[PDB]
Amino acid sequence: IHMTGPMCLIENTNGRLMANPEALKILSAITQPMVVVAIVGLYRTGKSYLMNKLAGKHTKGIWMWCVPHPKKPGHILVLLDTEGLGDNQNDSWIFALAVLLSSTFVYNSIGTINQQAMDQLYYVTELTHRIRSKSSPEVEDSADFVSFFPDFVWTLRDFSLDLPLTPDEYLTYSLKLKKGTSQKDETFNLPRLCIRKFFPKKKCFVFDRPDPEFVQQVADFCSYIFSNSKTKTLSGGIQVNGPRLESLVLTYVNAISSGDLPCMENAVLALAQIENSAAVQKAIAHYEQQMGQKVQLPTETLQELLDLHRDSEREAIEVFIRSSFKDVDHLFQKELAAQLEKKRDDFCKQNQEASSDRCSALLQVIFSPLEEEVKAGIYSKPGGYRLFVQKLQDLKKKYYEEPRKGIQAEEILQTYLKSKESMTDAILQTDQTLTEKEKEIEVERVKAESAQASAKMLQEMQRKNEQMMEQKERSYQEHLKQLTEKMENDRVQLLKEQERTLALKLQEQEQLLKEGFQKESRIMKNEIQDLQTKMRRRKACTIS
Ligand SMILES: *C/C=C(\C)CC/C=C(\C)CCC=C(C)C
Repeated sequence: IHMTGPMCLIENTNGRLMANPEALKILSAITQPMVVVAIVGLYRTGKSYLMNKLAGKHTKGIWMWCVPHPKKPGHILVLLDTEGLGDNQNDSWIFALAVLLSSTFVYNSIGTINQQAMDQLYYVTELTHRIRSKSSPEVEDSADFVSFFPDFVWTLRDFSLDLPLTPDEYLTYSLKLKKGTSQKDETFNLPRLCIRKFFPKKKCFVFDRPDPEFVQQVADFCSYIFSNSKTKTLSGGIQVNGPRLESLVLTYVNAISSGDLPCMENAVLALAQIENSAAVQKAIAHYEQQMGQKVQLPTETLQELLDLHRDSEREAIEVFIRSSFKDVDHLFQKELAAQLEKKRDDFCKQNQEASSDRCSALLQVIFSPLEEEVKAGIYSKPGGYRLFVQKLQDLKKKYYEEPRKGIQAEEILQTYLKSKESMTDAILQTDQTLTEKEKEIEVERVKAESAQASAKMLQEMQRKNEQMMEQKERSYQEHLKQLTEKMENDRVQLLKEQERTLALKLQEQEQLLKEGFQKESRIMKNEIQDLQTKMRRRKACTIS
């Protein structure tokens, strides 16, 4: 994707914030990961020039300009521009939204970092009231800000002043706090503490008055943005692309419209709702496909059908596990298991009925010649019983010899062989070539054969009774095995992010202590203690 000019992403019309549904349409189509650079500043600050230079070349709100990334292959550079800041009831909301949506946050101001510049940057002192970190109900929620806030860049335009001092050390010294307790001191320290604690990284660029040395001060700012601005990522390594950014815009803007707080965790869970249900359908579609191309529905045994389900079920779970995240209480995985169980019971009852048709059909083919040779009285005769017993067994052999009958072959036949039991005993009793005590022996031999066969059917209806419950356990163990490995990867990734956060907090805490601010160091030490406790957490399995 390569838009020629910026399009309004969020409009500030009527005191309302609305996401331009056209802008979301373009976002949904972008599949590549995104580096989101937000350029923020009061109106007529010169942001439009940085916006055009990063791209490679109204009415209030946030404007978006997505061009391909110049120095990262296969990535999209998303430029966000705040239009109309300081002209005012939604100004602070636009500042907050630019923090939530960007991976690098560029604040642009004119002149130097004095009292007027800090007063104009009053939005940072309201982020505690505009942004929420955690969804769930003694440290502040804003202590989590540093773990997902963007890098901070403060560009100073028309910086007519001599630094020896680097632009970065100028920022560092400017953010040093004042000692004292009067409120001009607390007013002085509040935006500086906010910048130092909420953003993981700080950078400063100074620009002369606009020129070939204004052009390569700009060119070095762009190259720093191109080399150092990271992919927009949500907690858990989720790389934000088009549809995922659209998810964020909608969640945050709808939360503001409702009078609620845009909450980073709520946005992640709302996005997980979308992709997890899509993961379930992708999992099912893979199951149906690998199954329809692997089962021919007179299965020889039941275990042949259960093994095809088991192997198809394993891959479907693999599909879902790969495409899912934040499956709180495993609701979507349990939903996938329910649908896979429903599919398994449908393949089974269609399996047995394809067998109860292949065999019931071949009874009318094999045994109806004999059935109507009995009709014409062909066996009603001296010696007719032995001729009948012999031909019935030849037919029974021809029945067992047919290729693939299924799991119903014995039940269908033994039901028919007893359908004609009295018809056979009539042939036996009227045969005049047989002893009447040899008639005795044969009535015993037949009812022993019937009782033996009628017991092995009940023995098989038990073996299949228990193959089903047995496979129900491997299914469960397969879900358990794959979820366990998924939950460990997520924990290892969450721990990697928390160690990074722990290092940034420890660095800022003792820096505060070194500068002599025991109160602020004490607060940060509690944030560290709260974070180290959280790092020891392990998510549980919802079994019942
Ligand atoms: C550690 C996780 C456990 C013990 C739960 C794993 C089970 C599911 C997820 C549910 C899927 C399995 C069935 C519905 C039988």
